[PDB]
Amino acid sequence: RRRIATPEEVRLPLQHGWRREVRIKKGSHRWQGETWYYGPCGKRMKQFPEVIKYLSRNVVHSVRREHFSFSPRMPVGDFFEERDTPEGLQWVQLSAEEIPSRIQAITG
Amino acid sequence: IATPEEVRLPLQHGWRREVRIKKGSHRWQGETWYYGPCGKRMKQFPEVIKYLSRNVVHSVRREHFSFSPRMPVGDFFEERDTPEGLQWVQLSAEEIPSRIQAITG
DNA sequence: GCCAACGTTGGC
DNA sequence: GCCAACGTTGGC
Repeated sequence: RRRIATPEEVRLPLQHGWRREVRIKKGSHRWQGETWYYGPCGKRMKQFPEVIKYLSRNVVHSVRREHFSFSPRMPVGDFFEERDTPEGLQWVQLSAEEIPSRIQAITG
Repeated sequence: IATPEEVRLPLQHGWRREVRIKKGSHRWQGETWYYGPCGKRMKQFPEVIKYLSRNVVHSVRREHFSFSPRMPVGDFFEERDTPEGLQWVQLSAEEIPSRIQAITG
């Protein structure tokens, strides 16, 4: 077990072909965020053990297990939220200005 | 044909575009992927048509999509074969024109 | 942690 | 229509 990851560490894989997304939607009871990673090959990964397996099956360069966080409250990568309207459910990408209020909204 | 400005329009409405370049049986070739705002990966134009028909009609139309890997919009990746194995790398803005030329042709 | 069985998807 | 590739579930 190690110290908490810094925002600069969580940004590191995004300089080596990875993408990080946070997706916010209304659950059974409340709003909640989930974090996805995309590997450089385009593989979608939704769970930390999946990232561990991927790193083990690929060449070890600068990206390691300590540069990954599945926290939707870490402001790294693209943020999206599922907005319901009479017209229907619509996913919308958040602006840099909007992200802080959403992170606060899903912090207990 | 679509203009770069047209192909950029969905990217202002939560879509993502990627071009992926790899060695085929005979030559280097490119393919285009889109991600919808909901995170759905779409590799074929007819899948985008189906997706648009199933969703609210606003600014984004079929004419805003290009599956041409020669269209310089979105992020570019390339599969390199090395002794350590196949490795995908994201291309820099500097590298992309040379790779588009290499798959034109 | 890994792997078999099985369900789903996408594209020919 | 099929079936390779991908995702899910449950076994030790």
